[PDB]
Amino acid sequence: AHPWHDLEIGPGAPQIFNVVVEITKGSKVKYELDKKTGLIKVDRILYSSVVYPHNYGFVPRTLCEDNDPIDVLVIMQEPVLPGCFLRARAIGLMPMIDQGEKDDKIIAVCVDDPEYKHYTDIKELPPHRLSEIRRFFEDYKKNENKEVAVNDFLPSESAVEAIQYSMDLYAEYIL
Amino acid sequence: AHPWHDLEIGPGAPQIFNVVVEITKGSKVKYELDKKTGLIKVDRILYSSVVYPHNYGFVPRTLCEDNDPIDVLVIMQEPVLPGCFLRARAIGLMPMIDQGEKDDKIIAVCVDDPEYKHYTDIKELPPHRLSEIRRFFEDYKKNENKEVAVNDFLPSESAVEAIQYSMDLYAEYIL
Amino acid sequence: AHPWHDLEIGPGAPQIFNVVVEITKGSKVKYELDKKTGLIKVDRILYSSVVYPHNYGFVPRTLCEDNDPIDVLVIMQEPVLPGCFLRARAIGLMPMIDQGEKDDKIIAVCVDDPEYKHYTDIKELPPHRLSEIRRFFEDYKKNENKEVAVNDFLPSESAVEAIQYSMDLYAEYIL
Ligand code: NA
Ligand code: NA
Ligand code: NA
Repeated sequence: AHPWHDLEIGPGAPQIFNVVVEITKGSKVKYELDKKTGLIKVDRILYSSVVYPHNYGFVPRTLCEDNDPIDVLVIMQEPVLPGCFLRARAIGLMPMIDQGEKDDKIIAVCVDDPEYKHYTDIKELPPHRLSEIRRFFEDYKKNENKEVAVNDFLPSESAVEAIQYSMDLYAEYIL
Repeated sequence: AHPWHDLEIGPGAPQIFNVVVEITKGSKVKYELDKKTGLIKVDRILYSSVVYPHNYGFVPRTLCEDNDPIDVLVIMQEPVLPGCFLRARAIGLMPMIDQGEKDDKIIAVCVDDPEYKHYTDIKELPPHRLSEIRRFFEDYKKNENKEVAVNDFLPSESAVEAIQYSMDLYAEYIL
Repeated sequence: AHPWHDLEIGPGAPQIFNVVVEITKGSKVKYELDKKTGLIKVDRILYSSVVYPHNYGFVPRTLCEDNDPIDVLVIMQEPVLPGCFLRARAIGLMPMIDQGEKDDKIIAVCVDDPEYKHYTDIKELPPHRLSEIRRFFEDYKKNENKEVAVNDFLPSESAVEAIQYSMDLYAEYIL
């Protein structure tokens, strides 16, 4: 199965959904889904001594402006390997601009992680969590001479709305 | 190739067989094969501070009561990544009951691991190995309020018999 | 997609090419591509207390004497997981004989690794790098009672030529 096209989004979508992990928490390797083959590829090694603050990936059968599936940061107890998928719930939305282009990130938790599965909204997290996440996106491409503007975090409902828009766009795209 | 259906069991089956690893030795992540897609998914993060004592997975083209392929714990020098497969020999059988349902585990070694490949039966292992394995299955779901009864370990021939029954059942299932 | 047949070699071939990683830097597990299924398998655990000095893999849609795709060692800042691919440039060739049979290795860098991407030829590397690599291949099968002769390293152009010969051979093979 191709992890973008062939993996279902999950019965609970847009609220609860499968996430295919591309990058493990703690990684300095920016892996990404290769859209054509469905394999995981090295996009680059990060240009700064920074690491992903959480497991990171995309939602199957979704589609955004940048012509990729929608991006998700998944907060949980443990690192998850690239190419594996998990079930997550959206708890917040982080709007950002990358080189003048819209690139929002979904903040999620894994609903099968007994520590984090009860979380419904980013306001419940230690405020520091959010601070670190924001800083990561402001920093991670700085040494590439690329500009990344991150805006104020938004509530779980803003993220569910984004996930829905992305499901609709994928559906129109499939022909 | 789908790792359950498309990977051969191996010429030496039931004695020697391919094992597709789902969980790496030392992991607190309970990954499993997603039957529909053939991808590896996060079933859950374990509810206790316990880790898998050995690499863990399933045998291709086999089928048991729980409608999964037969489970295998593979004892060897090194951790093996989820989604990769290896060649193993069955050396013992661990019968257990999980929530009133039969769920036996095969104890195996990797025949391509120069340290362990000579082993033919679990009686050769340090007795502690077996003690730890048993305890792991008695403990690992305890914090989920689920009951796991493990019985006395059985010899290599009992495991080969189980593997055979599971090959037969898979064959009847494929239609 | 099957990582040998279905992944493109890359527009820049023979100079720049996709590499599918089989073994991570630091590993004592000799994983290899299973040609039939496209899955990653444990060929063996190394018989010595040695580890791969760099990420290691093969080039898609190529073919050599041993009927495998051409082998590549990729020098970079970070470990890369088996089954993922990256873009590399060939910077040198290491000729060797394994049990009386030709088995040359390509020395490459990852062109998406900001530290190493500028390298064009092995003469630029610390001489020790090359010394360690050579020794690894002379040592890694010694405890299997197998003989491995490694010869003097050769320049980037010798490696590009090898990659080209291997692309031609693959093309003739596909029927
Ligand atoms: Na994106
Ligand atoms: Na089972
Ligand atoms: Na080779």
